[PDB]
Parts: sequence; C-alpha cells; structure tokens
Amino acid sequence: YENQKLIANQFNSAIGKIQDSLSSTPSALGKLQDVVNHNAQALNTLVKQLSSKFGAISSVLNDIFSRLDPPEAEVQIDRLITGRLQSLQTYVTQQLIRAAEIRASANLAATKMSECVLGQSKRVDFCGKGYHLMSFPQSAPHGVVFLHVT
Amino acid sequence: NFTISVTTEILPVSMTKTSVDCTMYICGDSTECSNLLLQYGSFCTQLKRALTGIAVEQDKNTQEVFAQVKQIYKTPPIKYFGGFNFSQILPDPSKPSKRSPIEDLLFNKVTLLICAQKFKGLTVLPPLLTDEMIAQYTSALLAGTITSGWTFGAGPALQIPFPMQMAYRFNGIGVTQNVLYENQKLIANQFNSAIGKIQDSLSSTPSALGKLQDVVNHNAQALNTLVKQLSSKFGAISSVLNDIFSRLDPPEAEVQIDRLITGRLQSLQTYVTQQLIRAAEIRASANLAATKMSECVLGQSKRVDFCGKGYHLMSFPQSAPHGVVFLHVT
Amino acid sequence: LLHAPATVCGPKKSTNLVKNKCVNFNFNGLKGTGVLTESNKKFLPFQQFGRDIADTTDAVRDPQTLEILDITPCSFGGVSVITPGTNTSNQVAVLYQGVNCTEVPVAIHADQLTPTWRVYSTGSNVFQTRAGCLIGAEYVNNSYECDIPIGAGICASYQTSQSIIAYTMSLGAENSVAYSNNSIAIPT
Amino acid sequence: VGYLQPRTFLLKYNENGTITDAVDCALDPLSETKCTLKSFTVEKGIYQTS
Amino acid sequence: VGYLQPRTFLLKYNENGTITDAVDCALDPLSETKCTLKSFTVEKGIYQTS
Ligand SMILES: *[C@@H]1O[C@H](CO)[C@@H](O[C@@H]2O[C@H](CO)[C@@H](O)[C@H](O)[C@H]2NC(C)=O)[C@H](O)[C@H]1NC(C)=O
Ligand SMILES: *[C@@H]1O[C@H](CO)[C@@H](O[C@@H]2O[C@H](CO)[C@@H](O)[C@H](O)[C@H]2NC(C)=O)[C@H](O)[C@H]1NC(C)=O
Ligand SMILES: *[C@@H]1O[C@H](CO)[C@@H](O)[C@H](O)[C@H]1NC(C)=O
Ligand SMILES: *[C@@H]1O[C@H](CO)[C@@H](O)[C@H](O)[C@H]1NC(C)=O
Ligand SMILES: *[C@@H]1O[C@H](CO)[C@@H](O)[C@H](O)[C@H]1NC(C)=O
Ligand SMILES: *[C@@H]1O[C@H](CO)[C@@H](O)[C@H](O)[C@H]1NC(C)=O
Repeated sequence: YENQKLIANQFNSAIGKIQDSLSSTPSALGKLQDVVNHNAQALNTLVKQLSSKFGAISSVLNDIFSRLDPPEAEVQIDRLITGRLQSLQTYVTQQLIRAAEIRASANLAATKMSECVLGQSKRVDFCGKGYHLMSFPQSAPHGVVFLHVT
Repeated sequence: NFTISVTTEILPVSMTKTSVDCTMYICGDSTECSNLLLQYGSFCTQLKRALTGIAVEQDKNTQEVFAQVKQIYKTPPIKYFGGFNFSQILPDPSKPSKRSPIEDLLFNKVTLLICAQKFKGLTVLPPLLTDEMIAQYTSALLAGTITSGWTFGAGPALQIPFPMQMAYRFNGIGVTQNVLYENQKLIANQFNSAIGKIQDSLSSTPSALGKLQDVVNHNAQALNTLVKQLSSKFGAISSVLNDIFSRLDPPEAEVQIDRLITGRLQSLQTYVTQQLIRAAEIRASANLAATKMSECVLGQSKRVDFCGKGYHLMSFPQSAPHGVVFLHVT
Repeated sequence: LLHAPATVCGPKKSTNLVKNKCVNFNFNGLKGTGVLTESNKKFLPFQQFGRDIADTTDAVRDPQTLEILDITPCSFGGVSVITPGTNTSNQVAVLYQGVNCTEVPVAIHADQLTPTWRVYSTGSNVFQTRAGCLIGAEYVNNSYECDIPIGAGICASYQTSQSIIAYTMSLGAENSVAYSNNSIAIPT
Repeated sequence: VGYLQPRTFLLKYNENGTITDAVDCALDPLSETKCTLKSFTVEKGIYQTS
Repeated sequence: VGYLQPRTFLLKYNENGTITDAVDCALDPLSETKCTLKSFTVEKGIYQTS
C-alpha cells in the first residue's frame, strides 16, 4: 500500500519484455516442438519401411504372384509379412513408452494448476525461482504455458 | 524432553551409458553379411537414435540435481559454527582427492575382464561430469546452507550465524526460540554424537547400499546375457557366420543366415526396449531427488513423512556413485 | 566336421606365418580377421580348438608346428565430429572415441583406416583426453563456460586466423560469503 | 578425360525439378555430417558418424 | 561295477581347463537350485526350480 505505484509499474514493465523472449529465438518453444517432431518422424519411418525388401525378391506385393508360382510363394511372402508385422509392434510399443512420459507431465501440469494458480505453493522452487506470488495459465498447441510472478 | 535424530535415504540419479555397434554384433568379422543387413531397412538407425537419447538424459539428470546453484561458495578458514562439529561432512584438504570423510566410506562400499569380453562392439561411454566436479557441486551446497541458510535458493545469498539459523528452524515447527538458546549446550552434543553414530552404521554391513548396487548389477548382467545370445543357433546349422559360407553354396545360405539375422536383430530389440523401461524409472527417481534437493535442503519442509521421520530441521546431501545420499536431521 | 585335429584335408597351399598384424587366416578351414599373438594356455593333447563364453574360437594350434596362438579382433571405435554452425565456419575436429592414439595417428597407409578423410593425422596437433584423443583441436588451459560437451569434463568452443579449442569445464564464478558470528545482511 | 567411381551423393531438387546442388559423404567430415543429417546446414553440436 | 543313467550335470572348469568340480541336478532340491541357477553358492531366499 505504501508502494502501489512502483509495484504496478514494475509488473507492467515485466510483461512487456516477455513478448520478445518467446520470439527471440526458435529454442524457446523446444519442449512443445519436440512433441510434434517425435510423432511426425515416427510416422515417416513407418511408411518408408514399406519399401524394404526384408530379404525377399521385391517389396511390391502384386509382382511376386504375377511372376512367381503359387507352390512356394508362401515362404517368399512370409519373409515380407513378418518384417512388416514387426514394424507395427515397434511403432505401437514406442507410443506406449511416450504416453507414459506425457502422463507424468500431464499430471505435473494438472498439479501446477492447483497450487500455483489457485493459491500460493509454499514448496520452494516449485512455482518459480523465489517466493511465489501468483500464476496465469495460457494455452498452447498440445501443451500449456504458465506465467509465474515471483 | 526432545531428541534430535539423523536418518539417511539413498536414491539413484543415473545409470551407465551404453553404445552398441550395428554390425560388429550381428555380422562381425565378415563382409558378406554387411550387404545382406543393408536391405533390412532402418532398424540399425533407430537403435542408435534411441540409445543416444537415453545417453543424453543421463547428463541431464545429473545437471538437474546437483547443478542448481550458480556461484560456487566456500566455507571460511575458521570452522567454529557455534559448537557443532561439521568436519565429518566438509571436505578434508589433506586428502589428495578433495572429498569428505563420510564420502570416503560411500565409495568403498559400492564396487563398479569387463572389456576383454566386449569385443562385440558393446561400449560404455564416460559421463560428462566426472567425480571431481560432482564432489565440488555438493561441497558448495554445504557451504551455503551453513553460512547463508536457505536464502541462496531465492536470489541473493545473505550471511547469518549458524547458532541463529537454528533458532529459525525451531520456529517453523511450533516450538519457540527459547528452547534452543536456553539449551545450547546439550543440543550441540546430541548433534555431534548422532553424526558419529552414522559413521559406524555405514560400515556395519554392506546391505545398506543395496539401492545403488542394483543399478550397476542390473546393467552388468544385462550385457552378459546379450553376449551369450550368440551361442544360440536359432535353427541354423551353426552359430558362426564363417562356417555357413564355407560349407554350402550361396543360394542356400540366403535362407540359413536370414534365420540367424532376424533372430539376432530380435535379441537386440528386446535389449533396447528394456532400457527404456529402466530409464523411465530412474527419471521418475531423479525427479524425486531434484524435488528434495530443491525443497528439503534449500528450505524447511512442512510435509509429514517426506523429509524425515518426525519434525524436520534441515538436510545435508552427499555424493555417491550413480546416486545421492541425504542426511535428514529430525 | 571340425571338432578334433584333422588328418585328411584338401589341397590348397601353405604360406608363411606373421604375428601382431591384422591379416586373414585360414587355419584348417576356420576363416576370420584378426591378429595372432603368443599365448600361454596349456592345451590337453586331445584338445585343439579353444572357445569362450560367446561360442567364438579364440585359441588355435598352428597345424604345421606346435605353437599355441590367440585370436583377437583388430582395433575399432567410434567417430564423432565437433563442429560449429555451417554459417559460422567450416573447420571440424574428428573425435576418435575409446582408443589410445599411439598407433592410429600413423593412419595413412595402403588403404588401412576405412574413412577416407585420414589426412587430419598429419594436420593439427593432437590432444589426449580420457575418452579418446581428438584430432583437429588444441588444448588451452584457461577456463570457459561449456559450449559443446565432449566427455570427462572437457568442453570445446570456437575461439575468435581462428581455430577451435578445447579446455576444462568451469562450474561457475567462485564466491566466498564473509561468515562471522555477528553479521546479518537484510535486503532493502 | 575424367573417370567415374561408385559414390553416394546427396542431391537437392528445386520446385520445377532440376538439380541445383549436390554433396558427397566420403570427402570431408563436414560433408559427411551434411550427408548424414539430410541437410546442407548443420547446427553447432556434436554428431555421431560411421 | 555300476550302471549309468541319462542325466544332466553342471561342470566347473578351472583356469587350466580341468574339471575340478561338478554338481548333480536331480539328487536333492539344493542340487536342483544350483542346477537351475547355474551357480554354486546360492543365497538365502525362496527360489523357483523346475
Ligand atoms: C532430556 O534428555 C536428555 C537426553 O538424554 C538428557 O540429557 C542427559 O542427561 C543425563 C543426566 O541428566 C546425562 O547423564 C546424559 O549424559 C545426558 N545426555 C547427553 C547426550 O548429554 C536431559 O537430562 C533430559 N532433561 C531432563 C530435564 O530430563
Ligand atoms: C569435532 O569433532 C571431531 C571428532 O572427530 C574432532 O576431531 C578430533 O579432534 C581432536 C582434536 O583436534 C583430535 O585429537 C581427534 O583425533 C579428532 N578426531 C578424529 C577422529 O581424528 C574435531 O576436532 C571437532 N571440531 C571442533 C571444532 O570441535
Ligand atoms: C548463423 O547466423 C548468425 C547470423 O546470421 C551468424 O552470426 C552465426 O555465425 C550463425 N549462428 C549459429 C550457427 O547459431
Ligand atoms: C597409450 O599407449 C602408450 C604406449 O603404448 C602408453 O605410454 C600410454 O600410457 C597409453 N595411454 C594411456 C592413457 O595409458
Ligand atoms: C597454461 O599454458 C600456458 C602455455 O603453455 C602456460 O604458460 C601456463 O603456465 C599454463 N597455466 C597453467 C595454470 O597450467
Ligand atoms: C565470535 O568469533 C570470534 C572469533 O571467531 C570470537 O573471538 C568471539 O568470542 C565469538 N563471539 C561469540 C559471541 O561467539
């Protein structure tokens, strides 16, 4: 109450410089960028693995039957099916690992929405570097971004 | 009446990095198998990328726990902190390696022909932060929590006498200041004797450090199972690739060796997919240590049964091989 | 097939014997690639082909004489490239992980090291660290903040006729709080 | 009178479909790092090589 | 004079390549534990033999 004008102006100037910091360089949003690049690269290696021979004569399915007879094409096509079936199990397993990483961070954001936003957390170095005052949640693509006032 | 007790808790922070070679494992000491493995696709690049991501995070866990202070502090030449004996935890300059008295016990209790059997491209990379600068990070947390208190975790570090900082740890529990100043004599003797009882407790048995030993035991026996997968034949007529090509024609070895390659590639995919499970548990424990080292030692915690069994006063970290060890006073 | 010493055997021809040099061997039908040192294990008279835990032969008996040798693979290690950005400079530093460079700095021969850019061994001065020596950087000793990690507390940078350097990691600026027993600082 | 050899070459295509730039893996460790990241610009960092 | 049976044994070799010790596998449950753990000094605890 004895320094209301200085407090209000210093918070007002602090929010001015936060626009430039998120746009100064491309490494500010690297945490959310790593989410979308991990999924886009995982899909690309799955589609590109369709063209691998896996020890068979060719990676095209129709040309095996159109040139090679049906008496022994079963062992020729089992070498290609087992390779493609293994590639799906590799993809579906790595999504299960990554979902546990997000769930350990979707519960940290669900927690920080409760102490930092709806009160003051007395846990030191949890809602900011110093003595915590408040917080403001802001949405983001596939994530959330907090603005701790400290 | 009251008693002051000292309890310890042991946590892992990181494990050993590993690098695996695409071809010296599968088609080692041969060149004709290198052409056959090329047409299988990108299994080999995915293994390298996953293992490099695991090996980067081992140096992020250590920097997250220990390296949360910017300026390295140091204790004054005098060592009279109001009547307490801190010589058991502060480093001794007389040793060639600047490490403390208790930290010398922790190194000998944990034990790390380990590479002559690893001609198959199985290599352990060294950590970025060696055991010297790790021992200098944890000698700066103790030099600021003694002189400055808890104020160096929130900006500027402010000096305070230790006989007066203890009167602020009691005030955060519920008892007033006068319980310490009127009884400064016997409280000091309980603190020194409790630390000396820790020294004999660690050297009493080797089962106290089982949480850190299982970190290196699980990794060391995981590699020994991998080097004996080569003895498995997987239905081939031999387990060595220089006997298949030297005894039968090329049109028949294309199906004999394909059974070996798709089996040895499966045995390597099972190994990496178990390391992702172990890395997700260490990170779930590195974040628990980073929480305690940011809350229990940089301040006083009001969570029941989190820091110590009872009302909590402070904590003292110690550096251990592939882990951290706390000394929660109660 | 081969479990015992052979007695029949096909034609072929015999060609000398070399030691401590990476060659190709066909000792009685066993092919491979490695060096042949001198061993000290005592074979039983009915045992010739030694083995190990990984079911790979590593001890053989020269068919012609009665010498006992050992088979160990040739050198092999990783390669990393320490570079600044493309639009900053173009010089690099090849790191040879996990090797003691007393024999690999020779490098140049009639097609020995498999990479083609082996000219760096005759280039800048080498420097040995705990993770294998790097070729293409010089070791200053004053401290700097870490810019690119290498291993065992060595971090390189791009110092600015400018070449990259390697130094020792600096954890931060040393501070010393003037502790006493009657001193309190309150912020204002 | 030149002479050709088997090599791996990275080629960059433009919008119309004409080759505008190329590089090879087996000349320079900088070129190898360019040739293993699928880019003509590499950011400042350590990179694994064959 | 004695008669042989089809069994399984665990053999330990010294540094000279000579069989200095061996353990049966179907004699008593301790031999079964040593047989299924591929060792000789089993620790205190419950185990899970065949
Ligand atoms: C409160 O408890 C302490 C801890 O036992 C007592 O201190 C002991 O007192 C006895 C006799 O007074 C001494 O023989 C011991 O050596 C003391 N312990 C230590 C560590 O010095 C203290 O006396 C108790 N206070 C009351 C009022 O009972
Ligand atoms: C705090 O206690 C330790 C307990 O070891 C003291 O170390 C002893 O110091 C005396 C005199 O300096 C020596 O005679 C002993 O040999 C030391 N103990 C050991 C195990 O070597 C230390 O001096 C005390 N410090 C203070 C400031 O009181
Ligand atoms: C590339 O860009 C900046 C400015 O264009 C240049 O100064 C610098 O050398 C490079 N920056 C990097 C590699 O981060
Ligand atoms: C490397 O080898 C040389 C001689 O072969 C030896 O003198 C030197 O000590 C070795 N390097 C290390 C780090 O031991
Ligand atoms: C650092 O290296 C220079 C040049 O070799 C030398 O003059 C100086 O004494 C060295 N300093 C230390 C601390 O080693
Ligand atoms: C403070 O310390 C000085 C020297 O360390 C000593 O002479 C003095 O008696 C101490 N005073 C108190 C009150 O502890």
